[PDB]
Amino acid sequence: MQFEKVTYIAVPQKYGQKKVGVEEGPKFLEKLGFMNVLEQVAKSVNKKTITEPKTPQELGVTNARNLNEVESVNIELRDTIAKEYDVNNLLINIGGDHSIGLGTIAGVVKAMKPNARVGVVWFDAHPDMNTPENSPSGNIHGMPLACAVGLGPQRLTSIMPHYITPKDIMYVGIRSIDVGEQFEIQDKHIDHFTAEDVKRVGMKEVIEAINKKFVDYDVIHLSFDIDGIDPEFILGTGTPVPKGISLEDSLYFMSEMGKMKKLHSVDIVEYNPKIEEEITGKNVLKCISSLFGIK
Amino acid sequence: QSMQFEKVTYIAVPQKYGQKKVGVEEGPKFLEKLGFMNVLEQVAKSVNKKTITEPKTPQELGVTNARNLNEVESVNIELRDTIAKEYDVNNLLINIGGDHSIGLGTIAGVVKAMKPNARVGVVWFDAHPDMNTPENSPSGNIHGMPLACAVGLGPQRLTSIMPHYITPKDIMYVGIRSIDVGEQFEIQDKHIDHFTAEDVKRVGMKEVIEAINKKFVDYDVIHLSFDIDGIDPEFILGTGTPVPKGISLEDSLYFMSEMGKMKKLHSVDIVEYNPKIEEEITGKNVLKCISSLFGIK
Ligand SMILES: N=C(NO)NCCC[C@H](N)C(=O)O
Ligand SMILES: N=C(NO)NCCC[C@H](N)C(=O)O
Ligand SMILES: [Mn+2]
Ligand SMILES: [Mn+2]
Ligand SMILES: [Mn+2]
Ligand SMILES: [Mn+2]
Repeated sequence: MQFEKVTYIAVPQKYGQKKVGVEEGPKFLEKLGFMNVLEQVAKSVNKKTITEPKTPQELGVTNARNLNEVESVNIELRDTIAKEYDVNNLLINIGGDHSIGLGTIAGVVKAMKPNARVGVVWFDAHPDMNTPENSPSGNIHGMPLACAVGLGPQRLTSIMPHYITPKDIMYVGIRSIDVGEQFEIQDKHIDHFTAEDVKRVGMKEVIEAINKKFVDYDVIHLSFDIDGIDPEFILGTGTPVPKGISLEDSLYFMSEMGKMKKLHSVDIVEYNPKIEEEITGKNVLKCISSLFGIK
Repeated sequence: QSMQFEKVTYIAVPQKYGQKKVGVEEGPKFLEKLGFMNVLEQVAKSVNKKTITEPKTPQELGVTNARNLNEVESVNIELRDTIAKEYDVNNLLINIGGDHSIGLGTIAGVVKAMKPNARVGVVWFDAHPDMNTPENSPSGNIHGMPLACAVGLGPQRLTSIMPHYITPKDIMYVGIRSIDVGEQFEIQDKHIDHFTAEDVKRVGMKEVIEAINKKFVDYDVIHLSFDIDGIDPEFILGTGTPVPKGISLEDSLYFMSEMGKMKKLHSVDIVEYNPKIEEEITGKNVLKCISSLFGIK
């Protein structure tokens, strides 16, 4: 039950937010042995590197910071995924900030027929459903799921071949929610477990709910923001939020997601090794290992 | 910088069975730890990595003329066949070892990838000629035999890995300085082209490169097999058989830079890094050599 190949896309993207270092996520996971983890799962790894923009960061007040760089990266990412996505193998995107989630989901959508049903599990402290009109920061990493459902600037929403819908989303771990996001979650009845919910009901129930929700879907895509995890375990990340998912629960979650036959693509985002390298990187590699059944 | 390809093929070859020390099978893993993939990122947006199966059997540590023959055979066959599929005259293939017994598989693979009438040139950068046979080997370690096997001198199970043999006229040695009785015989009897490390010091690496360019004009492709113990032990400590009075790091970097400019070079082996002997100084100097090959300083 081993794969013929893993497609590994490194996405050195920082322009969805303001802190330097998140673009070196892939390079530092490699340093800590990511390729050796992939070696236990496939003899062939096809690595792709998305071009890193090199322009000066826009660090002032704006409603949509460094839109050119988020657009260019997400388009390249979408088109690379569209070509490499394969229901018999595994695709792993390593970020980079969570603005790349627009590109990853667009790419899965592009790879499938127009009538396909694509499910998204979004493991995160944040719903990432703000727009430039309500964003508290102007940081596009807080907007990708809004763009994916068609709420956002044209330059970004048009990256989607067509929109997913709020019924396609399952949140896991959310706990830092803005006014506009609370409105969307309640108004559109978006399925979710907050971190408190997880603590109360257990991760076994979360997995059962995911299995039931996506039973009639064609594929599932997992987008795993490491800041979903409690900051005791994950320090090297730009927006840590207390009272997160335990590492034990996160490993179980990844292990169970990895057994889902409809899952063929996973994003691992928001590792900033310049904030903290070793404890964080090693816990990230545990999560990835657990996804693959290693540990 | 300098070198851009559509793709690099990277084959990790975790082979220790050509010799007796543990750790040389972890060469690839430790070069990755030190940033090998980031080096490849400067050269291509696509890297196709393959990993050759690591055997897990006990090392054969008694008296024999050809130690762990099953494990060297198995790895070299898989290596040959993987290279045969991925070898490409418009891109680059890099095999990271692992001990030098893998040089039989790498050369066989280049030969298999080409037409049966192709002329394949080999530059062998090494302290050792690696042209012993089981009958004259002082150790029974197959890492000292691959070039003998490639020219058809060796046990059938290894020589038959070659689709056809290369000949001693196809070889250029650089850096050789530790030579056994049987290797000295082959070098002088077959007039094998070489520069010893002392030769290099006397004539300069510029002359070595010119001789390589001139020799391989008649050939279709060149394959470089780079044993890090060619380099002086001041710079390369993490290796199983270090030999003093080696090629300077400066000359080795120049050598790699110039090899990388050769249009006929489409495949390179980097062998004999044993990080369990010494990890950091060695690994970082190995990555400099690889970087220089690609034009990065
Ligand atoms: N770490 C990222 N993605 O999960 N956080 C994004 C949202 C932070 C905050 N809600 C904002 O829009 O500024
Ligand atoms: N370091 C490796 N690859 O060059 N081999 C060295 C062999 C030493 C000696 N000639 C022997 O056959 O045992
Ligand atoms: Mn996120
Ligand atoms: Mn987040
Ligand atoms: Mn050698
Ligand atoms: Mn040697």
